Amino acid sequence: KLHKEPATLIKAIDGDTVKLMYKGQPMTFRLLLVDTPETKHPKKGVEKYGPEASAFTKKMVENAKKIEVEFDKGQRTDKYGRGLAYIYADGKMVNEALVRQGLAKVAYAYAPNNTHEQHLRKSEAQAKKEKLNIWS
Repeated sequence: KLHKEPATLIKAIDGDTVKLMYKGQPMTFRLLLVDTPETKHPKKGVEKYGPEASAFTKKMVENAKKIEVEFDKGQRTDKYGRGLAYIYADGKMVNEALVRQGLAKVAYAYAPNNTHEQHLRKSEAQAKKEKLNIWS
């Protein structure tokens, strides 16, 4: 079973990346299962809807009174040392909120880190049907 743990916002970095205080140590978190247009993309820099996605994530975590991180079942850090998790702001999953708004696509999932994949894909299908942002 997945478990939610408390954390404290330090700084929102990009639409798919936020730095948090987790267990007394500052750490960069990469949002599991979602790909957002980037503003700090290593090859393109700023893509379309990139500023929109970053703003959405930033506002969501900054306005939250309780932030929680939920690791999946596989590895918990990627090769760059970023934690891999589902992030919740006052009980709402940021990863899902971005996909539901058409500000993120569901990324290629790798078991065992794919527990909420079907949930996310369902929100993505709804965002496509509504032709929101990325899907218009």
